Amino acid sequence: SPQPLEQIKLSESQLSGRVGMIEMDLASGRTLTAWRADERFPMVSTFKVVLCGAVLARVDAGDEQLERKIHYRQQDLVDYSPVSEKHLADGMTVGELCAAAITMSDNSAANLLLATVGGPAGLTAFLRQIGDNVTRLDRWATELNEALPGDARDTTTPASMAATLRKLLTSQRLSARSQRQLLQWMVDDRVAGPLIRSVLPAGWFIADKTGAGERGARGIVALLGPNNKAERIVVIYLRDTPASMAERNQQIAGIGAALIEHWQR
Ligand SMILES: OC[C@H]1O[C@H](O[C@H]2[C@H](O)[C@@H](O)[C@H](OCCCCCCC3CCCCC3)O[C@@H]2CO)[C@H](O)[C@@H](O)[C@@H]1O
Ligand SMILES: *C(=O)/C=C/N[C@@H](C(=O)O)C(C)(C)S(=O)O
Repeated sequence: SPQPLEQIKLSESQLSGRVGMIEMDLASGRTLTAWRADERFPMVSTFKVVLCGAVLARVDAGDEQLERKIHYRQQDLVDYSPVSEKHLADGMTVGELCAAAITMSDNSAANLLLATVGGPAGLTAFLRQIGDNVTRLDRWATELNEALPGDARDTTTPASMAATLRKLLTSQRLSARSQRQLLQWMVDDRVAGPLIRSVLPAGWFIADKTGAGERGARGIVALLGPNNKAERIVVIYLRDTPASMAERNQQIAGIGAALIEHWQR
């Protein structure tokens, strides 16, 4: 594989769409690679990680408990609720909702959690509170994946998302236990995690949250590193490409391969 930056360019050429990418040291925030890092991209399902960071902040403040059981109705359910559709009778704890939202990308679980933090506006306010003046959530799960060209709703930038994830995972804005919980949920992703491990060389650590939307929108926020360590945060978004999901996945994997083959930078 070619150098990271060259592979990223090759990916845009082949997809006919824009790619946004940031590679950052998790411990220090050192930016290694940046491509269209200040450009907007639909967050799609990657917003679920930031959502649970806001939830954990509420738990830390004593305004929420991961144990608290939330009971909901069938009418509350939206498209793709693999886990939540199974608990109409017994409900789900806030913590379970976050696990389902992040590890299974359960949309109703995400909406239920979104309500607890004040909806899209409330989550955006939380982002503003931790210093992210760019990322914005405007709509609820399902609608936020529309990805209309030139539409600023429900977007982030690679640089903003990377910095925000770093703040949630390591800045001690969240308690030690909460930081550990947010990390574990990403480590436990069932949608892409197992697959990514099956193609990663031995020794490489992976934690992640993926997303997809209209007009080719695709995204992944991840922690990656050799020696089984979460050394770097890697955020990649794709937008406005007519490519098949398979090829968009292949291109993202290709950028990953370039990182792996040329890690020491
Ligand atoms: O020299 C380094 C490595 O080169 C190859 O590894 C390949 C691997 O066989 C292939 O499956 C993967 O594809 C990339 C799979 C990446 C999956 C997604 C990664 C995510 C993580 C962070 C966010 C975006 C992408 O590339 C590597 C590097 O060439 C060899 O097979 C391996 O034995 C060797 O140790
Ligand atoms: C998160 O990225 C979810 C993506 N797609 C879903 C959505 O809420 O828009 C569906 C329902 C379209 S499906 O899960 O892809």
